[PDB]
Amino acid sequence: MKTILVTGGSGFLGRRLVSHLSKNYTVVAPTHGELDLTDREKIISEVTKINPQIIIHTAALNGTKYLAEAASKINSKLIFCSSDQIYNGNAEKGPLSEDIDVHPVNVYGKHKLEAERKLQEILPTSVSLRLTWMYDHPSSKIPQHKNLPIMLLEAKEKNVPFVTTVNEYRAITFVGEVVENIEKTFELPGGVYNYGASNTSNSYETYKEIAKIMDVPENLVENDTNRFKAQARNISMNIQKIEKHGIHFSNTVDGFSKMYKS
Amino acid sequence: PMKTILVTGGSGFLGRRLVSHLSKNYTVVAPTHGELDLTDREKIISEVTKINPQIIIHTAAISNTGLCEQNPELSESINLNGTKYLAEAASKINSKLIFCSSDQIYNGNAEKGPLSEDIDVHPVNVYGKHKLEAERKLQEILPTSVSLRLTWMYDHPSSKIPQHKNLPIMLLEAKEKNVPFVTTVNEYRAITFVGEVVENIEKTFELPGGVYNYGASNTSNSYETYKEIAKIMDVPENLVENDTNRFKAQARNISMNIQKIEKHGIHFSNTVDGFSKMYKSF
Repeated sequence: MKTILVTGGSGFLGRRLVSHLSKNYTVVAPTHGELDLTDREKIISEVTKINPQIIIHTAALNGTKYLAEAASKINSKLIFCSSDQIYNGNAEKGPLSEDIDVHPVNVYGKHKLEAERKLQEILPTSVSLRLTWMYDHPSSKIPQHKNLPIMLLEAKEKNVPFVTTVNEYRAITFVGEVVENIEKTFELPGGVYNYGASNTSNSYETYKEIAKIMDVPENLVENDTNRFKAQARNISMNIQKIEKHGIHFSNTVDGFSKMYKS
Repeated sequence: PMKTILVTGGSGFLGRRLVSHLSKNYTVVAPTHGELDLTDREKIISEVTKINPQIIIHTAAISNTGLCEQNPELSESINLNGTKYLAEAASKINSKLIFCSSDQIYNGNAEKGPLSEDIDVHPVNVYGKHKLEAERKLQEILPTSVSLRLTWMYDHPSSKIPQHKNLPIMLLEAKEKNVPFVTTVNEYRAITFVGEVVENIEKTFELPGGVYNYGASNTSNSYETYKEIAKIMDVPENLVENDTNRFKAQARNISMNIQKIEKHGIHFSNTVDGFSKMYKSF
């Protein structure tokens, strides 16, 4: 049985991955205390002692550079969780491809892009997955942060409108479609891959459409057109590179009903 | 679907071992101290109610978050209260609660040999008193609850899963540090491999409510036990030290009699065989 190291096993995506990979794998999910990525040599030792054949990096500079080098001495396969936020500085239209030049405008986008770029340097075999904003079922038994469906529920519950805009093109993904597709990335050649649902409509129309399935009034979803006024934020991904390998994600609205009616 | 199980302290020593073992034939819900704060009665009742575990495995231990032996005197108070709250929540949904007790409840007995679960017990320290006092508050509230008196446990010295410094790791390092490990012949204590504890946990689910000794047996004292385990690991004998000053007045006999547990089909190897077994499988 192949052994897999998952960083941040207590986070949203980490616990789901460990609890899913625990079926047919030996999953080692160290804590922040048990594996602290600010210590170069401790990272080397644990990764050297654990000997994971695959490393899933989900936590959020130094931690990545040190963990990447540790994977590099043992010829390990590292899956880094990147973000669609790398595209937030792009002025183009439509689903973006992985070979387009990106210039993130905020801290989050620049740090994910720079962590992935240092990853390609150290260990070209490592795979970068550009993730979206994710969620589980509002009424899921597994803990989750305050994400999309949950915020639309509290717009109806608190009667406070949810503020979005038509100047953002964003896709949201169900965590399971990411959790149930994660094994396929292990065999993918090293590179950067868009990894999530697709979206052809803007966030106002997208969240308006999801508002009917959850039966919240449409008016509790607001279109603030002053946001992204200067340049619209288009982080809609083109996941066709990932589909040539057999990995498929349903689109934002379809993927939502699929899990919601279950 | 399949039966849903709640494990408290899923990041702790016994919690992680259980979650990764039970995630295989069950749906394991392991909230953090954040999502399952055991200091608030009502989130516990609400959270346990919306979760609906058919089985609740209590690891019963402060996450240390919210303390750091910096007010050791509330640990006793909140740790029975958390068990006290979970007992109501399990009782409110007719759930099966598996409580991790301790063999340290026997540390005040002057008898000799393996001790039984019906023994009159008079724990001498806070932890022995706290588990017995937690045991009795659980049985008051939820008679169906199963209390397992656990021992000091361990994983393989060179295991891939992180663990704190338990026996084998302390003996390896007596050799590395050249500093002897200090034990005594005035303590009769059993240690169990954690895997033999996790792979027997499903059998306790159908077990009638009560208190059960749940671990390895031991007929030898701690000096002889750790010497024999040190020889298997190739630590010299002289790195195991005999402090005759410990428990001089009354010897600490917490060796358990696992006769109740074998009658229900649950079997544990004795301390040294169980160590020799797991040391080799690696």
